[PDB]
Amino acid sequence: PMKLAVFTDSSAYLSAETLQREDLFVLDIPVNIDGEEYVEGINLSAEEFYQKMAQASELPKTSQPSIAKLDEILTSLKEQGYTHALGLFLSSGISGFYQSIQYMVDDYEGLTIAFPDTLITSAPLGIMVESVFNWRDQGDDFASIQDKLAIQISRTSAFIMVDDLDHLVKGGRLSNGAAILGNLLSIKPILYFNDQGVIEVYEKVRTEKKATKRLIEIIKETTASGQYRVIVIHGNAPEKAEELRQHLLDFGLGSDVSLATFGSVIGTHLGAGSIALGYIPVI
Ligand SMILES: CCCCCCCCCCCCCCCC(=O)O
Repeated sequence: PMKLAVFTDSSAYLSAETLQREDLFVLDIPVNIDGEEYVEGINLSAEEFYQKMAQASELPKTSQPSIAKLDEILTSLKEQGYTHALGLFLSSGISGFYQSIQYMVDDYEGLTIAFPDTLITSAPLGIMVESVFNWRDQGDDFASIQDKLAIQISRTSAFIMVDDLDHLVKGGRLSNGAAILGNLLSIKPILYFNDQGVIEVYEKVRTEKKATKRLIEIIKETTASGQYRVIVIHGNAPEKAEELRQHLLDFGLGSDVSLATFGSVIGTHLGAGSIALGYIPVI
Protein backbone atom coordinates (compact mmCIF):
# COMPACT_ATOMS: atom_id res chain seq x y z
CA PRO A 1 0.00 0.00 0.00
CA MET A 2 2.43 2.67 -1.22
CA LYS A 3 1.10 6.24 -1.10
CA LEU A 4 3.60 8.21 -3.18
CA ALA A 5 4.35 11.95 -3.31
CA VAL A 6 6.49 13.39 -6.12
CA PHE A 7 8.54 16.59 -5.80
CA THR A 8 10.19 18.67 -8.50
CA ASP A 9 11.12 22.31 -9.01
CA SER A 10 9.96 25.03 -11.38
CA SER A 11 12.89 24.47 -13.73
CA ALA A 12 10.95 21.43 -14.96
CA TYR A 13 8.67 22.00 -17.94
CA LEU A 14 5.42 20.32 -16.89
CA SER A 15 2.48 19.15 -18.99
CA ALA A 16 -1.12 20.08 -18.21
CA GLU A 17 -1.82 16.52 -17.06
CA THR A 18 1.13 16.54 -14.67
CA LEU A 19 0.30 19.97 -13.23
CA GLN A 20 -3.09 18.67 -12.10
CA ARG A 21 -1.72 15.61 -10.28
CA GLU A 22 -2.88 15.65 -6.67
CA ASP A 23 0.37 14.12 -5.37
CA LEU A 24 2.77 16.57 -7.08
CA PHE A 25 4.65 19.29 -5.18
CA VAL A 26 6.64 21.91 -7.11
CA LEU A 27 9.29 24.08 -5.43
CA ASP A 28 9.54 27.59 -6.84
CA ILE A 29 12.84 29.06 -8.06
CA PRO A 30 13.00 32.85 -7.58
CA VAL A 31 14.59 35.23 -10.06
CA ASN A 32 16.14 38.51 -8.90
CA ILE A 33 16.29 41.34 -11.44
CA ASP A 34 18.10 44.52 -10.32
CA GLY A 35 17.22 43.79 -6.70
CA GLU A 36 13.53 42.93 -7.19
CA GLU A 37 12.51 39.32 -6.52
CA TYR A 38 10.12 37.60 -8.92
CA VAL A 39 8.56 34.14 -9.00
CA GLU A 40 7.13 33.10 -12.36
CA GLY A 41 3.43 32.35 -12.01
CA ILE A 42 3.05 34.54 -8.91
CA ASN A 43 4.18 37.98 -10.06
CA LEU A 44 5.97 37.34 -13.38
CA SER A 45 5.16 35.79 -16.75
CA ALA A 46 7.68 34.38 -19.22
CA GLU A 47 6.88 37.08 -21.77
CA GLU A 48 7.37 39.78 -19.12
CA PHE A 49 10.63 38.14 -18.04
CA TYR A 50 12.34 38.49 -21.41
CA GLN A 51 11.33 42.16 -21.58
CA LYS A 52 12.62 42.79 -18.05
CA MET A 53 15.89 40.97 -18.74
CA ALA A 54 16.50 42.98 -21.91
CA GLN A 55 15.91 46.20 -19.94
CA ALA A 56 17.81 45.25 -16.78
CA SER A 57 21.09 46.92 -15.84
CA GLU A 58 22.61 43.60 -14.69
CA LEU A 59 21.92 39.97 -15.55
CA PRO A 60 19.14 38.32 -13.52
CA LYS A 61 20.17 35.88 -10.79
CA THR A 62 18.36 32.66 -9.84
CA SER A 63 18.36 31.22 -6.32
CA GLN A 64 18.08 27.59 -5.28
CA PRO A 65 14.64 26.22 -4.37
CA SER A 66 13.90 26.48 -0.66
CA ILE A 67 15.10 23.62 1.55
CA ALA A 68 12.93 25.09 4.33
CA LYS A 69 9.85 24.78 2.11
CA LEU A 70 10.75 21.20 1.19
CA ASP A 71 11.06 20.38 4.89
CA GLU A 72 7.68 22.03 5.57
CA ILE A 73 6.00 19.75 3.01
CA LEU A 74 7.84 16.55 4.00
CA THR A 75 6.97 17.11 7.68
CA SER A 76 3.26 17.08 6.79
CA LEU A 77 3.39 14.16 4.33
CA LYS A 78 2.98 11.35 6.89
CA GLU A 79 -0.06 13.14 8.35
CA GLN A 80 -1.44 13.45 4.80
CA GLY A 81 -1.28 9.65 4.45
CA TYR A 82 1.93 9.28 2.41
CA THR A 83 4.46 6.47 2.75
CA HIS A 84 6.97 7.30 -0.02
CA ALA A 85 8.42 10.42 -1.61
CA LEU A 86 10.44 10.79 -4.80
CA GLY A 87 12.28 14.03 -5.52
CA LEU A 88 13.19 14.82 -9.14
CA PHE A 89 15.13 18.08 -9.05
CA LEU A 90 17.31 19.93 -11.52
CA SER A 91 20.79 18.52 -12.24
CA SER A 92 23.42 18.63 -9.50
CA GLY A 93 25.59 20.01 -12.32
CA ILE A 94 23.60 23.25 -12.64
CA SER A 95 22.55 23.92 -9.02
CA GLY A 96 23.79 23.14 -5.54
CA PHE A 97 20.26 22.20 -4.46
CA TYR A 98 20.61 18.45 -5.07
CA GLN A 99 23.67 18.04 -2.87
CA SER A 100 22.30 20.29 -0.11
CA ILE A 101 19.20 18.11 0.47
CA GLN A 102 20.81 14.65 0.60
CA TYR A 103 20.65 14.59 4.42
CA MET A 104 16.84 14.50 4.28
CA VAL A 105 16.40 10.94 3.06
CA ASP A 106 16.51 9.48 6.60
CA ASP A 107 15.11 12.48 8.52
CA TYR A 108 11.35 11.75 8.41
CA GLU A 109 9.92 8.83 10.39
CA GLY A 110 7.53 6.64 8.43
CA LEU A 111 8.60 8.09 5.06
CA THR A 112 10.75 6.31 2.49
CA ILE A 113 12.49 9.03 0.47
CA ALA A 114 14.68 8.88 -2.63
CA PHE A 115 16.38 11.79 -4.46
CA PRO A 116 17.87 10.46 -7.71
CA ASP A 117 20.18 12.85 -9.54
CA THR A 118 18.25 13.52 -12.75
CA LEU A 119 21.23 15.21 -14.49
CA ILE A 120 18.76 17.34 -16.48
CA THR A 121 16.08 20.07 -16.29
CA SER A 122 13.32 21.59 -18.49
CA ALA A 123 11.12 19.27 -20.60
CA PRO A 124 13.03 15.97 -20.06
CA LEU A 125 12.79 16.59 -16.32
CA GLY A 126 9.04 17.20 -16.62
CA ILE A 127 8.72 13.98 -18.65
CA MET A 128 10.48 12.09 -15.84
CA VAL A 129 7.87 13.44 -13.44
CA GLU A 130 4.99 12.48 -15.73
CA SER A 131 6.53 9.03 -16.26
CA VAL A 132 6.68 8.37 -12.51
CA PHE A 133 2.93 8.98 -12.22
CA ASN A 134 2.18 6.85 -15.28
CA TRP A 135 4.26 3.95 -13.93
CA ARG A 136 2.50 4.26 -10.57
CA ASP A 137 -0.86 4.19 -12.36
CA GLN A 138 0.34 1.07 -14.22
CA GLY A 139 0.96 -0.64 -10.87
CA ASP A 140 4.76 -0.43 -10.57
CA ASP A 141 6.20 -0.66 -7.07
CA PHE A 142 8.66 1.89 -5.67
CA ALA A 143 11.78 -0.10 -6.55
CA SER A 144 10.53 -0.59 -10.12
CA ILE A 145 9.84 3.14 -10.56
CA GLN A 146 13.35 3.89 -9.29
CA ASP A 147 14.83 1.44 -11.80
CA LYS A 148 12.85 2.87 -14.72
CA LEU A 149 13.91 6.38 -13.73
CA ALA A 150 17.54 5.22 -13.70
CA ILE A 151 17.12 3.91 -17.26
CA GLN A 152 15.65 7.23 -18.39
CA ILE A 153 18.37 9.24 -16.63
CA SER A 154 21.12 7.15 -18.25
CA ARG A 155 19.85 7.82 -21.80
CA THR A 156 18.64 11.43 -21.48
CA SER A 157 20.52 14.58 -22.51
CA ALA A 158 20.13 17.78 -24.52
CA PHE A 159 22.02 19.78 -27.14
CA ILE A 160 21.89 23.56 -26.89
CA MET A 161 22.61 26.67 -29.02
CA VAL A 162 22.53 30.24 -27.66
CA ASP A 163 22.69 33.72 -29.13
CA ASP A 164 24.78 35.25 -26.31
CA LEU A 165 27.20 33.11 -24.28
CA ASP A 166 27.36 35.85 -21.62
CA HIS A 167 24.43 34.37 -19.69
CA LEU A 168 26.01 30.91 -19.58
CA VAL A 169 29.47 32.20 -18.69
CA LYS A 170 28.58 34.97 -16.23
CA GLY A 171 25.84 32.82 -14.69
CA GLY A 172 28.51 30.18 -14.08
CA ARG A 173 26.89 27.07 -15.58
CA LEU A 174 29.06 26.54 -18.69
CA SER A 175 32.01 24.34 -17.71
CA ASN A 176 35.24 26.36 -17.94
CA GLY A 177 33.17 29.16 -19.46
CA ALA A 178 35.29 32.14 -18.41
CA ALA A 179 38.51 30.41 -19.49
CA ILE A 180 37.25 29.38 -22.95
CA LEU A 181 34.90 32.23 -23.89
CA GLY A 182 37.49 34.03 -26.02
CA ASN A 183 37.67 31.14 -28.50
CA LEU A 184 33.88 30.71 -28.78
CA LEU A 185 33.00 34.21 -30.01
CA SER A 186 33.77 33.55 -33.69
CA ILE A 187 31.78 30.29 -33.97
CA LYS A 188 28.44 28.74 -32.97
CA PRO A 189 29.18 26.16 -30.26
CA ILE A 190 26.76 23.31 -29.59
CA LEU A 191 26.57 22.68 -25.84
CA TYR A 192 25.30 19.55 -24.14
CA PHE A 193 24.64 17.92 -20.77
CA ASN A 194 27.52 15.52 -20.16
CA ASP A 195 27.29 12.29 -18.15
CA GLN A 196 27.71 14.26 -14.90
CA GLY A 197 24.78 16.56 -15.71
CA VAL A 198 27.13 19.49 -16.41
CA ILE A 199 26.78 21.84 -19.38
CA GLU A 200 29.87 21.68 -21.58
CA VAL A 201 30.88 22.41 -25.17
CA TYR A 202 30.01 19.43 -27.34
CA GLU A 203 31.19 20.68 -30.73
CA LYS A 204 32.41 23.94 -32.26
CA VAL A 205 30.63 24.77 -35.54
CA ARG A 206 31.58 27.68 -37.78
CA THR A 207 28.07 28.80 -38.84
CA GLU A 208 24.59 28.73 -37.33
CA LYS A 209 23.26 26.98 -40.44
CA LYS A 210 25.83 24.18 -40.17
CA ALA A 211 25.20 23.96 -36.43
CA THR A 212 21.48 23.48 -37.09
CA LYS A 213 22.23 20.60 -39.46
CA ARG A 214 24.54 19.08 -36.84
CA LEU A 215 21.80 19.23 -34.19
CA ILE A 216 19.56 17.12 -36.43
CA GLU A 217 22.33 14.63 -37.23
CA ILE A 218 23.19 14.28 -33.54
CA ILE A 219 19.58 13.64 -32.50
CA LYS A 220 19.18 11.11 -35.32
CA GLU A 221 22.11 9.05 -34.02
CA THR A 222 21.38 9.28 -30.29
CA THR A 223 17.74 8.14 -30.67
CA ALA A 224 18.23 5.55 -33.42
CA SER A 225 18.37 2.51 -31.11
CA GLY A 226 15.02 2.85 -29.33
CA GLN A 227 11.85 4.79 -28.53
CA TYR A 228 12.63 8.40 -27.59
CA ARG A 229 10.73 11.62 -27.06
CA VAL A 230 12.46 14.60 -28.68
CA ILE A 231 11.54 18.11 -27.53
CA VAL A 232 12.37 21.34 -29.35
CA ILE A 233 12.76 23.96 -26.60
CA HIS A 234 13.25 27.67 -27.21
CA GLY A 235 13.74 30.90 -25.30
CA ASN A 236 12.18 33.69 -27.37
CA ALA A 237 13.00 31.93 -30.64
CA PRO A 238 9.68 30.50 -31.89
CA GLU A 239 10.52 30.71 -35.63
CA LYS A 240 13.74 28.70 -35.25
CA ALA A 241 11.90 26.20 -33.04
CA GLU A 242 9.19 25.64 -35.64
CA GLU A 243 11.81 25.17 -38.36
CA LEU A 244 13.67 22.59 -36.24
CA ARG A 245 10.44 20.77 -35.35
CA GLN A 246 9.47 20.56 -39.02
CA HIS A 247 12.92 19.20 -39.90
CA LEU A 248 12.56 16.37 -37.36
CA LEU A 249 9.15 15.54 -38.82
CA ASP A 250 10.39 15.60 -42.42
CA PHE A 251 12.96 12.91 -41.55
CA GLY A 252 10.86 10.87 -39.10
CA LEU A 253 13.25 11.33 -36.18
CA GLY A 254 12.16 10.33 -32.68
CA SER A 255 8.98 8.50 -31.71
CA ASP A 256 7.45 11.70 -30.31
CA VAL A 257 8.23 15.31 -31.32
CA SER A 258 6.94 18.21 -29.22
CA LEU A 259 7.60 21.87 -28.41
CA ALA A 260 8.43 23.59 -25.12
CA THR A 261 9.81 26.92 -23.91
CA PHE A 262 12.39 28.37 -21.52
CA GLY A 263 11.03 30.80 -18.93
CA SER A 264 12.62 32.99 -16.26
CA VAL A 265 14.59 30.23 -14.55
CA ILE A 266 16.46 28.84 -17.55
CA GLY A 267 16.24 31.99 -19.69
CA THR A 268 18.30 33.75 -17.03
CA HIS A 269 21.15 31.35 -17.83
CA LEU A 270 20.74 30.84 -21.59
CA GLY A 271 19.55 34.30 -22.63
CA ALA A 272 17.05 35.18 -25.32
CA GLY A 273 17.37 33.49 -28.69
CA SER A 274 18.22 30.08 -27.23
CA ILE A 275 17.29 26.69 -28.67
CA ALA A 276 17.76 23.11 -27.50
CA LEU A 277 16.88 19.56 -28.53
CA GLY A 278 16.22 17.41 -25.48
CA TYR A 279 15.63 13.67 -25.64
CA ILE A 280 14.53 10.97 -23.20
CA PRO A 281 13.37 7.32 -23.57
CA VAL A 282 9.62 6.72 -23.53
CA ILE A 283 9.62 3.61 -21.28
C1 LIG B 1 16.63 19.90 -21.76
C2 LIG B 1 17.70 20.87 -21.24
C3 LIG B 1 17.62 22.21 -21.99
C4 LIG B 1 18.75 23.20 -21.64
C5 LIG B 1 18.80 23.56 -20.15
C6 LIG B 1 19.72 24.76 -19.84
C7 LIG B 1 19.90 25.03 -18.33
C8 LIG B 1 20.82 26.23 -18.02
C9 LIG B 1 21.15 26.38 -16.53
C10 LIG B 1 19.94 26.68 -15.64
C11 LIG B 1 20.32 26.85 -14.15
C12 LIG B 1 19.13 27.25 -13.22
C13 LIG B 1 19.47 27.19 -11.72
C14 LIG B 1 18.28 27.52 -10.77
C15 LIG B 1 18.57 27.27 -9.28
C16 LIG B 1 19.92 27.94 -8.76
O1 LIG B 1 20.10 29.15 -9.00
O2 LIG B 1 20.70 27.20 -8.15
